[PDB]
Amino acid sequence: ATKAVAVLKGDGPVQGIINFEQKESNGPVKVWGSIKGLTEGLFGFHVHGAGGDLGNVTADKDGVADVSIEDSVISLSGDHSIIGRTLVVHEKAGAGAGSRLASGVIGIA
Repeated sequence: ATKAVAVLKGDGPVQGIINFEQKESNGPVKVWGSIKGLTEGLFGFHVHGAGGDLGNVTADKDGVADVSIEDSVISLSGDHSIIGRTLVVHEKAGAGAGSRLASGVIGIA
C-alpha cells in the first residue's frame, strides 16, 4: 500500500487532517479524516489543479466535520499522482465555490 496525509492549516480556526490510503497502485484511494474549527455549514475539499472538488462535507454544531470516501479517479502514484499537490478546504460546497479556509500539501507516510 501507499499512504499519505495532508495536514490542513490556515490563519483562522480551521484545521484538519486528511488521510489517503491506496491498497494497490491500480486500485481506488480511500480518503478519510476530519476538520475542526468550522462554523456549522457545508464545505468542500479540492486538490490544486483538479477542476472539481474531491468531495464535500457538512459540519457539526461543534464546528467538526468527518470525511470518509472512495475515489477511483485519483491515485497516489503514477505521473498523475496527487502526492505533493495541495489539498484545500473551502467555503460553500463546489469546485470554485468559496473562499479558502485551510490547506496542506499531501505528503507521503
